[PDB]
Amino acid sequence: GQNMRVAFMPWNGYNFEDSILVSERVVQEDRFTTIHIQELACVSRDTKL
Amino acid sequence: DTIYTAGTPSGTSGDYIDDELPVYQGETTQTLQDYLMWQVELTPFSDTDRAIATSIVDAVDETGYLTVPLEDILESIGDEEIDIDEVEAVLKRIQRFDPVGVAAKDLRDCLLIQLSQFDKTTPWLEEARLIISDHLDLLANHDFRTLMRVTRLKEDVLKEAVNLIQSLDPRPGQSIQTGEPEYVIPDVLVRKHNGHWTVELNSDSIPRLQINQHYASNLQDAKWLIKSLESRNDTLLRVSRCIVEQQQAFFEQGEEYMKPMVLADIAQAVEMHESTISRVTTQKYLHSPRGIFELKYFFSSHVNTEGGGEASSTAIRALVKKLIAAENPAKPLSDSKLTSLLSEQGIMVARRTVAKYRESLSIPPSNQRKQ
Amino acid sequence: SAAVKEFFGSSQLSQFMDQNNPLSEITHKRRISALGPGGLTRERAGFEV
Amino acid sequence: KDLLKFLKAQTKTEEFDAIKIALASPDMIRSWSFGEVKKPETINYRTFKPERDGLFCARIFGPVKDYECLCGKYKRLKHRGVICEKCGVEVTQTKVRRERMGHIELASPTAHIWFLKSLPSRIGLLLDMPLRDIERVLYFESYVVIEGGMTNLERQQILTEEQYLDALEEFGDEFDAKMGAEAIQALLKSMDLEQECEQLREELNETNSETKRKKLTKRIKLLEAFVQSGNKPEWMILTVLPVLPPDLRPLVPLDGGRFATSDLNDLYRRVINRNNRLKRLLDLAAPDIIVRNEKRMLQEAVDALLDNGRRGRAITGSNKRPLKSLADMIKGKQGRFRQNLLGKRVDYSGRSV
Amino acid sequence: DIVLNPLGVPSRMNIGQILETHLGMAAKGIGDKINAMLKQQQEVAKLREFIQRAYDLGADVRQKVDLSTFSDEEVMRLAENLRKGMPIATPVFDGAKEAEIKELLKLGDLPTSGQIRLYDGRTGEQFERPVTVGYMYMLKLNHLVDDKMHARSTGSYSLVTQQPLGGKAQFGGQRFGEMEVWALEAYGAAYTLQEMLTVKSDDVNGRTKMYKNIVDGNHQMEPGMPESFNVLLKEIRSLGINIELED
Amino acid sequence: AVVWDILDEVIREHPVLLNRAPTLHRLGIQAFEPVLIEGKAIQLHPLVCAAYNADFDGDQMAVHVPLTLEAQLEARALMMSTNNILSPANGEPIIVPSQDVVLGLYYMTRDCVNAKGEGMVLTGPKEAERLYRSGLASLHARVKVRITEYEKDANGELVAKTSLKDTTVGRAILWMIVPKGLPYSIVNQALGKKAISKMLNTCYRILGLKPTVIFADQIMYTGFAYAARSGASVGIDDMVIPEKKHEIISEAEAEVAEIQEQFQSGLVTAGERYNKVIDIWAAANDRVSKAMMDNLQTETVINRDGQEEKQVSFNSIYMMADSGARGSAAQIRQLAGMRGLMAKPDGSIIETPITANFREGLNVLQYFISTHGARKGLADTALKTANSGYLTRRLVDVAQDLVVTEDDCGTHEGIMMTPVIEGGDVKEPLRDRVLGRVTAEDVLKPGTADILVPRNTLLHEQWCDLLEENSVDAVKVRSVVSCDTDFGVCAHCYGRDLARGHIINKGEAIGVIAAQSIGEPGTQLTMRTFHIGGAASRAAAESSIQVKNKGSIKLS
Amino acid sequence: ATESFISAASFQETTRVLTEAAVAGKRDELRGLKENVIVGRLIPAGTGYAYHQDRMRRR
Amino acid sequence: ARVTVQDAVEKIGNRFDLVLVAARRARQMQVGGKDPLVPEENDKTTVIALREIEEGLINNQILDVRERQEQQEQEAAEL
DNA sequence: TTACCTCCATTTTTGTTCGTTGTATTTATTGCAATTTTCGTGCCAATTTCTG
DNA sequence: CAGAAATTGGCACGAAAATTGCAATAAATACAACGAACAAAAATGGAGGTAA
Ligand SMILES: Nc1ncnc2c1ncn2[C@@H]1O[C@H](COP(=O)(O)OP(=O)(O)OP(=O)(O)O)[C@@H](O)[C@H]1O
Ligand SMILES: Nc1ncnc2c1ncn2[C@@H]1O[C@H](COP(=O)(O)OP(=O)(O)O)[C@@H](O)[C@H]1O
Ligand SMILES: [Mg+2]
Ligand SMILES: [Zn+2]
Ligand SMILES: [Zn+2]
Repeated sequence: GQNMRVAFMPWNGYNFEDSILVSERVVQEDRFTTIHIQELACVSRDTKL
Repeated sequence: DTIYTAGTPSGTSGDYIDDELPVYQGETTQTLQDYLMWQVELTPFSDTDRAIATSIVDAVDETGYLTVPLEDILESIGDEEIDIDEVEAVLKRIQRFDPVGVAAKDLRDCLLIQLSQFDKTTPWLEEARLIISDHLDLLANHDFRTLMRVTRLKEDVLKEAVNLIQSLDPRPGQSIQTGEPEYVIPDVLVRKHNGHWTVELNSDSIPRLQINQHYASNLQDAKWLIKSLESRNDTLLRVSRCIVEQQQAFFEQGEEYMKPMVLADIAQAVEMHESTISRVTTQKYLHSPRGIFELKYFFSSHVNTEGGGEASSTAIRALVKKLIAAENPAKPLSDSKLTSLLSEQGIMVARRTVAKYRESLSIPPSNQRKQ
Repeated sequence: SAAVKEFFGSSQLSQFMDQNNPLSEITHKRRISALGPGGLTRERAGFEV
Repeated sequence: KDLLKFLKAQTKTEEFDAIKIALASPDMIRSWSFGEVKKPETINYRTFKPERDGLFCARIFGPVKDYECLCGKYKRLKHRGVICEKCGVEVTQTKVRRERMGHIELASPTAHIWFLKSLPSRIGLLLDMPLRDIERVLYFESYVVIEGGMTNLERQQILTEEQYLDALEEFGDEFDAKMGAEAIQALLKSMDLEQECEQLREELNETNSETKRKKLTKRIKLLEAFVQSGNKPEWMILTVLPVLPPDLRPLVPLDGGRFATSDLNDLYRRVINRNNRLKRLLDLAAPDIIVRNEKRMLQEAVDALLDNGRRGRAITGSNKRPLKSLADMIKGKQGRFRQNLLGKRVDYSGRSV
Repeated sequence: DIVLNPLGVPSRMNIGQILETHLGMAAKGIGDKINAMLKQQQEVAKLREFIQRAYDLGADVRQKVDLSTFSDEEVMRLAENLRKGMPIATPVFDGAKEAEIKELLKLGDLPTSGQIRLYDGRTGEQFERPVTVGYMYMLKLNHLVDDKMHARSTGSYSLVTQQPLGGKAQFGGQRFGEMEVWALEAYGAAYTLQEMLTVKSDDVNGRTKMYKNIVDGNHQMEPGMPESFNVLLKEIRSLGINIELED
Repeated sequence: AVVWDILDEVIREHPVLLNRAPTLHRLGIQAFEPVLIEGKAIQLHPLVCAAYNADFDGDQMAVHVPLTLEAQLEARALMMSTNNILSPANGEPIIVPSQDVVLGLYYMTRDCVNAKGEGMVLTGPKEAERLYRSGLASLHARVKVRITEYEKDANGELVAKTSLKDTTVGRAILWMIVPKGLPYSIVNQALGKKAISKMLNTCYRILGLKPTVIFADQIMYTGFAYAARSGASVGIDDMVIPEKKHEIISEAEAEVAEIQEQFQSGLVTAGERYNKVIDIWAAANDRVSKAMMDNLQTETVINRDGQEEKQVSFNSIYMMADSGARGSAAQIRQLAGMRGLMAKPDGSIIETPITANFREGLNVLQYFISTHGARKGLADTALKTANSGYLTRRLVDVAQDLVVTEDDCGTHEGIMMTPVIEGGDVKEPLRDRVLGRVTAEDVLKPGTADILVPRNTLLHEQWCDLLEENSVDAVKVRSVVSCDTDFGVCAHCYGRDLARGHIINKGEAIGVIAAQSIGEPGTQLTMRTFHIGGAASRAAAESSIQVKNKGSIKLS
Repeated sequence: ATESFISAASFQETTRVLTEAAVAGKRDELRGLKENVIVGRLIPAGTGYAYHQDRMRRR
Repeated sequence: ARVTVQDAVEKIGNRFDLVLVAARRARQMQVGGKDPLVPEENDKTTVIALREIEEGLINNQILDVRERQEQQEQEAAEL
């Protein structure tokens, strides 16, 4: 994972009941950006026609 | 006995959770008629209009063309106050559903229906409309000269109009087609080694059932099924091997080298009733490096050979194809000339037989092939 | 060949490897399962085990 | 004969206020069926068409395509309600394959395992016999005397093979002893309801006890329940066997254009094969020692079809997995009641975090 | 960077995270010092002296680090790697005591209590009490909302029971089980239940008529009979038992 | 670009149903009005989560759409979230603030000795807010404020009164939220969770539904804002270990040793020794917990005149425990006291206890011993929830048919309701048992034969107060067990509708409601067993009787 | 042991209930909530109450 | 009525009858083209019916009387 | 010694809700007599083609 | 702008080949597929004990 600067305090109910409030600089630096790769196949075969 | 050196994986987990899978039920699909009826329901018709629409959409084929004439539909309605103009109005309303041009009587109607839904700003619309409306066989027969006379138009406008014509859709109902076509698994394989064609049944299609005999009558009856399957596959293998042996030349040099063999030859070679031979070879295929061929494909008629013997109709068809394939565009070969040309290699087929073979191969006559 | 490939490909104890991160692979390889052929079942296990 | 009414009439709703349940007569089962199933095969593999007299035949259960007969002489809506003379197929909607049942003619009578094995045994309680003796008689283990006549024997007396042979060698043809489901059918048919109820009521009123009191009360209550409704005891032994509509038991389509039979189709094929073999043996007039085991096997096949695994070993098709039967389809957590009627999936719905 | 709820610490009894936070801050502090010694070109002597003083800190640790065996290039590359924070190891049942954490906080010139004074970003006003700030190691689990989100208004239905399929891969609907039926019975909403049972799931003509009426701006249903009930009737009849509706 | 405007137009007033599985009671499906947002996650109001048992750590929800007009009107009139404030199993509110809201309202409504601005006089709540916002006075200063409160008149009208109250700045600021009709005494105290719930209950009983709906949102907003302003954090220095802990532990150890030797002496068998050790350790654990709590709940401060005073502490752990925002005593004791006794999944108790806490840290043996409770609490959720699902299925299937089908059957029969006293303290007074039931006979004066309550009278709060005044100890009421209605029950034999307050209506399926009300707590508490961590629930068996009040002793 | 066989076969022990009811030739009047849920009708409770009353007036 | 329906329930007196009456009036205003009795402000046909019921302009008796009068008018046009 | 009551052994039924999910090998033939279907080619009529 | 000729297709002919019901089929030496069976609770039948 990543090291994050964290503070423990209530903030206007945006961390109510196990929610997490995240800064925008976290998004601006691609700290939690992932890459996902997918495979698709096409098969050409023989037919009676 | 080889291993496939490449392949495609299957998308699934190797192991499933131990609970039994639910019984197979199925899943509905949307064909052309389902879509057309869905659009019919959401359209402001009356009740009689809806009945006529149901009758019309019932009679639409896969390509989207109306297979029955309107008299059949009006008769099928079963009422006497309804005229044919109401049927025409309902048909015109239906023809503008999605895809545009469905339920069209013929190609001209479909093209005109598709053309009527454009904008006037289109560069050459009236020219295309006139060409479709009046002079269609001229465009199909590749005249391009008398069409210029009748249309009173120069080269460029006619060419652009034809470009617009070849931009439409002649089979509007095939956009909503089937999901994925089926495929056939071959029964037997013919490979070549030692200059000989080895014949072997498909291992991936023939498993050996586990013998359930431990609780022991029922054991004897179960073995009866085993013996019956043994005899069945033995008969299939023997018939296929004999057929492959007879048609060795074709497997090597391709077409034009078949032999005119009938069920009598197989029956006498394997010492079996010809009805059994007919039964076993039905709807079964063999895989060769040349393709996949039905086991009944190698049986045909014959023609007399001048020097002696017979010639397979398949060989005659292939020879006719190869003769047509290398003719001069200026003067395409005719049927009589083709017969005269083939009557130098011992081939003796009547003009009628040549015409039948040409029609079977779906090749236009000489006058339509001239450049 | 049939028996060997059946065991290696369609057995109960043969699974796809977890590949989220190295820890998943290491943990999956060092696993002990009481289920499978010759073992217990999720319905006949008991409570002391 | 009017398309407006025809289209309207097929979407009408049926009005009701109650549900009635009872037994089914052979006449009722025949009335339900649109045809007779003879052969076990499901689909012909030379033309990929349902076979004649099979589990999917078009002449019995309906067309495989909308407004088309099987051979193809009549093909459009103008020919609705017209039976093709060649193939015998009706020209109508394909969805009628969901609501047309068939029937199978059993060569020998067969008992309904539900009215024999669900405690208390209805057949046993009606006949006042232990379940063990009924199970002996049904599965070809012992003989039962129907009528004593002038012999020392009495009705509902259990005899073995050697005892039956000795009785024949001693007396002759002055008494009737049988075995199998035919004997039970005859015993049920020959009994009376009102006389038995009156006699049992008098016996209960005369004697004083507790165990016999409860047993007689249960027996007279069962007799009264049978009398009040229109049911008759002999209907508990099946003669004609209904066949579910094909569209509710579809074949499993694999790859390559082929199909695999499901559990219900497997059980239907098994019972059909056993019935055909038993009928052929009956026509041939084979020795009885063989027809006995054949009838026992047919009884087992029917019992496995109706409720698999209730008595004896459960029949499995592959991978040592039991085959689902009609009873398993009805009951359980996965049955109709608790999976498709008391809770169902709906449209216009979504989900997210 | 991230603001968490203090109330979630005592009710879950996972105190360790808090400790991690404190120790994490200490680590970061060390890095800052080293970073300050690199922005201004301090000579290698002071750098290595401070790094050795940081490494020797502890109460009888088992690790002996001697930087006199390091060439200046190795020391400089080590400082370059440590400039973002000195990584710290605490074995599972032989970890770091609170006193060592406090000493490490003192070395980096940070308050020992682990709490600083924060300010509000919107009003610039100081929060009334000291707040705990530190560095914690966060992960991103493989439950992405891109996969969960799903909706359906009309699709394909099962062939036998004529009910919508289930699953996002099948483009299916959400199950309405027995307990939801019990809840709707408890409320007393009979029309909602009736339209859940017939016109959304199984009334083959009801679905079509409902869709047509919705398109026409007329909200009204004409319910019929579910197809699953007819399937049940056929399955019961196949057992040799006569069941039917009447009157 | 126009389909978005169309979509905004077609969902203006069109409720949607939100559902979360498992649906344990009728509050698992609720109807809301949509607000279109950008994203891929549903947003839920914080005040309904307690009804859904929903938290934001991966929970998913399903959404359904009503179609017909009757369905939409049912969603708005029956299933809307503003119609479900009171619980159908208790009559107590379920739309209740928790966690951050409770913590904020508790922090703002407290007092401190010699704060900034203590001893000044204010002309109303507005001057209190103006002083607090400018920094001239603290939220805990003790001031004297002129307050105007409105009391309801006998004919249903408000009469105003103005007076100088001694209060704090925070309570004065909070007073602007309370609607007119309530007394000032409700907010003139530190507000926990019970106080907020009782205040909402009073608001519903006095004013109505709509003022309660507005009041709840105002409370939520104020609590969020001031909890954010507080900056209340948690640190490792907050947990305080009492000095006398190990001493107590030492004593307990000795006792065990003694009885252990007594087991080797032949004067006591194995089971007696087991029970004695368990009871000794339970007593020691209770002593340690009480000592820790006593040490934690007091602070020393400087008075304005220079001498020392002692007040309630401002420790963060103490506030989070005392306010009732989140966390229970059984979870706070293990942080700075001792873990105590664990339990195996079969339910038995382990002899060896743990004498360490989470601030000090366990060792290997203590952790291995404590893993048993983790196994127990984890296996409970996985296995013993079927034992309650089956129970609620059977209850629903047995009680489904029962529906209120009449208005009054006319019976005189009933049952006698008396208080439930077990031990020295009253478990259930008479007021709670008879609240909302219909009397079967005329209730007499306690000392004379004079009618106090006419028969067939619904007992709302006023009648309960009248009964409490004269000290009535038993009242006969009508119950469904004796009802003359055929195929159902009548409205009077059932009594009050617990979720609305007034009498029940005809056509209510009370059987399903009762089955759900009985079934839900079992499943809920079974699934909530791992919070304590697998600790043992045992109270030392008392060996004596100790009276608490003057009076006579009677034996039966 | 309820009067109706639909509301009992839906619950538990389908085989025994169906066999007993079929032998007895029972009849179900569709009176409770579950039987009306099965056939997709208005439950005789709450918003669907009054309608049911009207029905019994026509009978 | 956009938030609660307490006033309409108080006027009608029963919560289950309120839904039926409101649905009847709403279906009158939706598929019958009747004019509302109160000035609507971007409202659906359900909230309009609820707000009409709040004012005391609509209930079972009023709807029945209006239906009977309109049927009498249909008879008058018929004869 | 009579009927009546009671305790031991065998059988049958059941065991939470969503979300995820997941099977395949192909299956009887086999010989006739009659039947129906299809092959090569002739013959004449109705287009296209031809120059004049 | 025309009638005489090439050209192609519909109909027809015997005759040879492909297709269908309809009674009639095995069958031996040999173990070897499993699994290894949960916890409670209620009901019914049988062997044993008892009032008389
Ligand atoms: N087997 C189950 N059957 C039904 N509901 C379950 C089951 N397992 C878990 N749940 C649901 O999951 C909920 C648990 O919620 P969640 O996983 O968010 O954590 P939690 O109990 O709130 O605690 P924390 O978030 O503090 O770790 C239970 O309240 C219950 O509703
Ligand atoms: N078996 C279950 N049935 C219903 N809800 C569940 C179940 N298991 C978990 N949940 C709920 O779903 C949410 C997400 O669960 P999920 O992340 O899949 O479980 P985990 O966190 O154990 O991986 C949890 O907060 C929990 O409350
Ligand atoms: Mg959760
Ligand atoms: Zn036909
Ligand atoms: Zn009553």
